[PDB]
Amino acid sequence: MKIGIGSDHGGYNLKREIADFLKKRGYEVIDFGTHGNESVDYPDFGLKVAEAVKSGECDRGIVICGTGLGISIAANKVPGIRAAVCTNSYMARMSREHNDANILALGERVVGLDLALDIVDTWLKAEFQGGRHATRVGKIGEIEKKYS
Amino acid sequence: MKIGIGSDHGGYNLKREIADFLKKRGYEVIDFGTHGNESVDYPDFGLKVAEAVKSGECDRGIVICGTGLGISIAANKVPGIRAAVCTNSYMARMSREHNDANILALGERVVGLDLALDIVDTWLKAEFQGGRHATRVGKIGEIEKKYS
Ligand SMILES: O=C[C@H](O)[C@H](O)[C@H](O)COP(=O)(O)O
Ligand SMILES: O=C[C@H](O)[C@H](O)[C@H](O)COP(=O)(O)O
Repeated sequence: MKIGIGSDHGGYNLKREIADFLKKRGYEVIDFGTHGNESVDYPDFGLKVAEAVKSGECDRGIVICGTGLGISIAANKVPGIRAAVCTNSYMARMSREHNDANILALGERVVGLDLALDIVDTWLKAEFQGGRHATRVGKIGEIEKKYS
Repeated sequence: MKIGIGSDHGGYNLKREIADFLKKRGYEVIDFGTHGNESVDYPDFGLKVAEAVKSGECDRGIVICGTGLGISIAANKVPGIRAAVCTNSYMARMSREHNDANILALGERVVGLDLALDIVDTWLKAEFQGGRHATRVGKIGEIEKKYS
């Protein structure tokens, strides 16, 4: 599958590691930037990844900033996007199983590298469980329709 | 300040503990439910808290589900809402300082009680730092205006 990835300067180094991780595993990676350590604004890169996932240009996306919070909040503003900030593999599994998340958000200043690779591996392998969880994802779509 | 609180059945027991906690500290708490352990849909309660914060009926809100993820994704679909799933006090502090979060999301199946009270104590005390962080919050507002 095609994984879009994006970060601010706060998640740039962890993004470099995950892009490498994913390519080694034979995923196609689209890197939406940022492309160095200079200060940039996490909403710009959250948006590029979220719109790539929404357009079907990427199948899913991973967004990284210092904590994961800002970039995931920004990505969740896009209708049809469910971005999950995960700090352990349990949350990552559940974000796929229950929330059908199509963006994984991570925080480079919170999770160390090997932990974050473990979360990514879990998230990429977990599967949506449907049922009552589809009903709940629909109700998330209803909120989007209300404020649309 | 007036704190709105809400959960599904997955965050109901932790909600009870936090409501008690906040009252002992002299916060006015508005409990949006749910009001027992029967299975319910986290988007309904994320929405109620988010709309209370948005109307000014509550100053800030706390939403709880099994992981915090579904309920905070739902809350983040409301314009003007910035809901932060935090699993430690550092993320809670940053969600205020940097993201000016007006909703704290927690996961009852992820954080134990005393940890979760520590995160809430931190979040309620932390202050927005403005500056470049206000510029970035504005860009989240721009995504909202785009998809409005
Ligand atoms: O959620 C926002 C992210 O954590 C950022 O990477 C962080 O706010 C940027 O902080 P600073 O401007 O001090 O690098
Ligand atoms: O993010 C969704 C929350 O984790 C819920 O509390 C959880 O999905 C509900 O799971 P179940 O229906 O098995 O109680």
